[PDB]
Amino acid sequence: SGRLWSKAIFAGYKRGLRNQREHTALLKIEGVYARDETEFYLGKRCAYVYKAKNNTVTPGGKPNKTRVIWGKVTRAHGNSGMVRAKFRSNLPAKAIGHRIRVMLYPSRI
Amino acid sequence: VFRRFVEVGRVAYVSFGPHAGKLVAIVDVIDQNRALVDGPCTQVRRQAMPFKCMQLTDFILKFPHSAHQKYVRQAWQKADINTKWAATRWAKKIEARERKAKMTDFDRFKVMKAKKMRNRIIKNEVKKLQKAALLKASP
Amino acid sequence: EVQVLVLDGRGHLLGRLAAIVAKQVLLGRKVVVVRCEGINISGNFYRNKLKYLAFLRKRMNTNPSRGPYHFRAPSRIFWRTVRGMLPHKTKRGQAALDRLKVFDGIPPPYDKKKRMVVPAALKVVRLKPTRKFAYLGRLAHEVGWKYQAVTATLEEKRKEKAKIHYRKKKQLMRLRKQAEKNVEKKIDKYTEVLKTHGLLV
Amino acid sequence: FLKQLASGLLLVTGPLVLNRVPLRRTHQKFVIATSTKIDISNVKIPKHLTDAYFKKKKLRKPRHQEGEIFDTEKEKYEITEQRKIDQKAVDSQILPKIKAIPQLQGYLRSVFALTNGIYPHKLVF
Amino acid sequence: KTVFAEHISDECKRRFYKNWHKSKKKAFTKYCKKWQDEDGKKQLEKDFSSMKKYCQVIRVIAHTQMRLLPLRQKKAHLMEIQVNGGTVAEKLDWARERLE
Amino acid sequence: SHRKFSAPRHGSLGFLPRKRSSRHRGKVKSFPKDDPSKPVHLTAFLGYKAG
RNA sequence: GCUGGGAAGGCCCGGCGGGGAAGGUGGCUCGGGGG
RNA sequence: UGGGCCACUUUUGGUAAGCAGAACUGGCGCUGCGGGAUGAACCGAACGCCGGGUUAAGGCGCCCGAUGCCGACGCUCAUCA
RNA sequence: GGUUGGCCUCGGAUAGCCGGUCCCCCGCCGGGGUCCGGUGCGGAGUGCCCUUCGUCCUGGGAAACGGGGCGCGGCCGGAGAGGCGGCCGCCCCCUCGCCCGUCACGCACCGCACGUUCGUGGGGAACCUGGCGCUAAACCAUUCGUAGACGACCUGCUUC
Ligand SMILES: [Mg+2]
Ligand SMILES: [Mg+2]
Ligand SMILES: [Mg+2]
Ligand SMILES: [Mg+2]
Ligand SMILES: [Mg+2]
Ligand SMILES: [Mg+2]
Ligand SMILES: [Mg+2]
Ligand SMILES: [Mg+2]
Ligand SMILES: [Mg+2]
Ligand SMILES: [Mg+2]
Ligand SMILES: [Mg+2]
Repeated sequence: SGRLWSKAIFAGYKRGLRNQREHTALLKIEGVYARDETEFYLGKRCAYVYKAKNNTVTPGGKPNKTRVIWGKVTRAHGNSGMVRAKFRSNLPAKAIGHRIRVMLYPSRI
Repeated sequence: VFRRFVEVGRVAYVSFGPHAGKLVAIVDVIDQNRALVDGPCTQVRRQAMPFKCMQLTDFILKFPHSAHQKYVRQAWQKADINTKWAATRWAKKIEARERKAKMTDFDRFKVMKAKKMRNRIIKNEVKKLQKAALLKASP
Repeated sequence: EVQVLVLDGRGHLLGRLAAIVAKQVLLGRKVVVVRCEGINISGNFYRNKLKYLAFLRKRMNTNPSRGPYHFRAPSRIFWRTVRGMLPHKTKRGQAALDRLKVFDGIPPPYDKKKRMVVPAALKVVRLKPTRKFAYLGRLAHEVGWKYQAVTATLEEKRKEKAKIHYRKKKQLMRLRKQAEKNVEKKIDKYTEVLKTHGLLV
Repeated sequence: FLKQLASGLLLVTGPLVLNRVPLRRTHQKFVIATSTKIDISNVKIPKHLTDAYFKKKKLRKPRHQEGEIFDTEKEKYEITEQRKIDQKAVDSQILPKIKAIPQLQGYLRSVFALTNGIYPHKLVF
Repeated sequence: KTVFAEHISDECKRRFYKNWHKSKKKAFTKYCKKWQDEDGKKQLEKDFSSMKKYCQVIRVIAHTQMRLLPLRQKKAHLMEIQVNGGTVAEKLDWARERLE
Repeated sequence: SHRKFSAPRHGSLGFLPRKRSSRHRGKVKSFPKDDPSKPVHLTAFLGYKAG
């Protein structure tokens, strides 16, 4: 009946210039462009939802081609509204520039 | 072309910084970048303030430069800057932004319903006016 | 965002607009830049023309047909500037470069759309008013671009239709205000709700 | 929202006649508390509305061990007549207070959603 | 937009074939039928009007007459010859008169 | 080191590549610039080199 | 908590005063204006 | 092992040298890592396999992590900046 | 495999802008000059539009010169990449859909994820069901010699 999640972009991995720590990812939440605004989203569950070829079991539904890698926002990155996120498996590099959903689930408001 | 000038007595609106949202009076001018400023009736004690954070209003008070805060306050209250400011379209635009930002979820719902009905009646009258304007027949 | 971001190149600085655009297309956004002949470059026209002529001199001595390709249209000049800010030799950079479309003038898909503006790249705010600048359209025309005249005529014809559309828009807005005065007794109930909550002062 | 239960789960009923939510449990970590409230003092929540009351009841394979004949019977959860009684008992004194404040029932009928321009960190709930 | 005339000669039609010997010579047989029916005639009039309104330069497709030459080749040579000197309306009327 | 005596280059680089023409007819590639003042006329023709 | 037992500052038309001026108020003079 | 080489500083021959020869300490050789785009020696720091936090030197338009600060004050127009 | 409402458009200035309005000129609309407003842009992209629980009794308002047809037919505009819009005529439906209320009901699946859209998505083979339509070339082989290392290229081959 409605979107119920914030739109985020998988910008890349936490990195130096020549080293890459793939275990954590940097996300760009839409409409969040200052560090002081990221406090709302800390600890919120985030999901990388993608499609594949083979059907997989869906909780509370028929099997379909939707898969998900779960995660959560850990802290703020930089001054411009970036956030860091840890997913249960490191995000694939093909998702860079694609959609991550920030779920509002563990709310504190 | 210019209508508002930095001058002694000119009332300015602080747009950002520690005193954002408040009115002040320019008491003196220093070094082209700052000004001795003072809001005695708006809770801004006398202090330096850059011109970059000021937005000049249309009010000008009458007091000599670097007069004491007492005389700045007397001019402010005699001119009733607080009431005159609140009656401007500038202040009412500021107030509307504030009460829109603090709108709750229920208030957003009621605004959605009121605007839904308001737009439907207006655009119905617009279509009615369009047909009346289209009913022209004269060579 | 998810939609196509259409930008008007007029009054924008070449490298400041290109830096914003390059970051946007790396973040998975489709970006269209129109009217690339209105883009400005800081510095007087002569020293910017010298910069392009030095670019023209760079060519492969052995086989210039292999060497650097010097694109003369302002849209292709801007496109090459964005490519200089992208990692175009990787698959990620090539995908980002494919999300960018550049045009001279405003072609029919986008001449009927609203066009955004990037203030952090506008000449009016980024450049001191006493400094000099060059037009990308004039610079391109004098290094080989052949379509300055035809794009000028097509832009004038487009602006005539846009003026007609704007006059109808004003007429509809005037009729909107007249209607809003007519239905006033039955609108003030919902108007006061809007005024209370900060919409419609 | 009505009360917190002994397990910390919230007991809620957005009245069943408004949005089809019965007397139900929910976790406070997974709800958003808005700033709009109805005075539900001097209402009487029945005493037996506890965690044991709301805990799921099910029973599979007591005497069945090897699965060759399907145990797909009883699967449909059935609303108890007692649950219908408690639903009417609470709704009979929650609804008259919802109707008291204008267009609150319509607010409870609608669902919450995110529009492409609105952002939760900027919203006041 | 390109508009071809009715009654295109055989030597011109050979240009459209790599093997005129084996072909059924079907080139432009359905196009020439729109010079006679009413719907096709209206479409041709629209194409000429659109050329008047939106085109800046027009050309005529002309072919040589192989049969008058002493050469072995019978396949004619087609080329576009630009029409200069006037308005687009004037050069379209001039070219329309010269068809066939 | 420099070549001992100057000599002009053999051939013209303006006619490269020296490949077989992709066409047999020979195409115009540039018609005379059109002016509306003149009467309507044709700008080209096709002939055959008899001898 | 300390400090110059902070420095400034606010209110008490601060009151009896004294002195100094200028980025000179009023007035006065001159030169330009609005009924 | 008994071919060394480099840097700050002192220092001899030489016009000088990425030259030749000394003193002192450190390094490279034997050494990976962050930075200097790149680089035996410079700057930071030395290393078991990892998670979290924080830094150094260095940076924070885009490539490319980080200023998308309503940063402060000036200086500067270059037709080889 | 992505995605999870739309914005259908003045030109522009920046030591200035925007809107509205009476007189003059240009074939009943635009351009000027007065005059009146607004300008930290409120005729505001910090904006606007749409807004999804569904139905049943049931009142009041909005409307009622209204709303919906992958229903027909005609016309108009758009060429810069028109791939898009708009206006009529006929026919059939409901007086419903929009706001505030009355009234109860729907699996209320017993706290839990990938839910919610674009979407009747793109692509490729195959099957059935109806209607309207079409019956061709390219290459080799042969020939030419305006061509040529070989490929390639220029040509001819039951009609007047
Ligand atoms: Mg010489
Ligand atoms: Mg040495
Ligand atoms: Mg060794
Ligand atoms: Mg050692
Ligand atoms: Mg080391
Ligand atoms: Mg390194
Ligand atoms: Mg270097
Ligand atoms: Mg670590
Ligand atoms: Mg760097
Ligand atoms: Mg970055
Ligand atoms: Mg120099």
